[PDB]
Amino acid sequence: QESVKEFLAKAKEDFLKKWETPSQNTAQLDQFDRIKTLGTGSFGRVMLVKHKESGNHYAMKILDKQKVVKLKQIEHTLNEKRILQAVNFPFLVKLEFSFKDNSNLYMVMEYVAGGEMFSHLRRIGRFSEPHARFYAAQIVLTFEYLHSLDLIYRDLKPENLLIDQQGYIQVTDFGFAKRVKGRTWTLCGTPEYLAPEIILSKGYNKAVDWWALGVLIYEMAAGYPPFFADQPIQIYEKIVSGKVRFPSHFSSDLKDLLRNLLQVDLTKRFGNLKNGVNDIKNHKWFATTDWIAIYQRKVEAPFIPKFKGPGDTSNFDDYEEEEIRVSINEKCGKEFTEF
Amino acid sequence: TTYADFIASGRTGRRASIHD
Ligand SMILES: Nc1ncnc2c1ncn2[C@@H]1O[C@H](COP(=O)(O)OP(=O)(O)OP(=O)(O)O)[C@@H](O)[C@H]1O
Ligand SMILES: [Mg+2]
Ligand SMILES: [Mg+2]
Repeated sequence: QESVKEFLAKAKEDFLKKWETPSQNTAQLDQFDRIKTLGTGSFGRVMLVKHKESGNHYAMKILDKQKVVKLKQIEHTLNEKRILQAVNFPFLVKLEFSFKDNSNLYMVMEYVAGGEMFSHLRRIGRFSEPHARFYAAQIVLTFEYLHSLDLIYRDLKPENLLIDQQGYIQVTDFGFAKRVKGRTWTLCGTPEYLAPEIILSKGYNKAVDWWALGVLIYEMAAGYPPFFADQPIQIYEKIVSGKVRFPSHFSSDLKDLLRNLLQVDLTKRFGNLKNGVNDIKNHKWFATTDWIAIYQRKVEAPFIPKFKGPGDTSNFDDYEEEEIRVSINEKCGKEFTEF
Repeated sequence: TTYADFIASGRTGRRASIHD
């Protein structure tokens, strides 16, 4: 545990250099051939693209500037890019290029062809505990890294976790990521994964990421979330109650870990106690977990997506396609100066 | 079963984020 605090210390210094002086304007749109939509969102979409000069495939997230401003999401969007360009970790998707034009913002990431954890989980139904643990361990290390940089991730869910060609996780969607040293107050996340203190408008901190990890582990192992209903308000009622029931097949160790992660009381939630992340890493459910081996990506993955080539999108759902329009007039230039 | 109730529910597909 002496290797890791020295690792984190060095990690913080390269992050802070990039945080203080972000990269900008490192490619332009006509360097990419757009192939297929991989997912859509409130402000645009993510497309598979091929970089002409290298022939490499990437995932290009496209955001409409006028719509970002209209829906008051400038700070979250600037956060997303400023943080993603500054971080470096084996289970975080890599931002390779970013740029803007008259109409849009563009973030070009490594293409993670294995698809969303979400798709595989719904298809298989549920993951066995060693399978779930293999993924959970990657998130534990990743939150350890992010939180040490004073970052809060705030949208953990299987839809935002991609499976790479090695079967390892790549975290994407930094849309709500925020660098904060105090509490923060934005109601954001995804309903099933919101901690009680978010719902209750109390102010909250990084402990909400650990609550979300409890939800993720539960959903991975059960095949359904711990709190579900047809409408968010009904989901919120269940979350704040904190009553959780476990599937009969959950091990005793898993149930104990989850009781400690899905703890409504901040005072008592694992990840948020005096021993911090080590309460989690030392829990009996992770006794078989070689944390260094995971970080080094030397553990054999329980599942490897099949890919028929670079550019294969068979592990992704289909989406309706749309022309990408770029105005001949600059939109919202001042708002996105730093992008 | 809990699983059957989930699978018959309205939120078994990709879930969008929220903010306000
Ligand atoms: N680097 C990537 N490689 C492959 N696919 C990706 C990559 N990044 C994103 N995607 C796909 O595009 C989808 C949408 O991306 P993202 O989650 O960043 O958009 P979003 O608009 O913030 O969605 P939301 O906030 O609703 O979760 C992802 O769920 C994933 O399926
Ligand atoms: Mg997302
Ligand atoms: Mg998002």
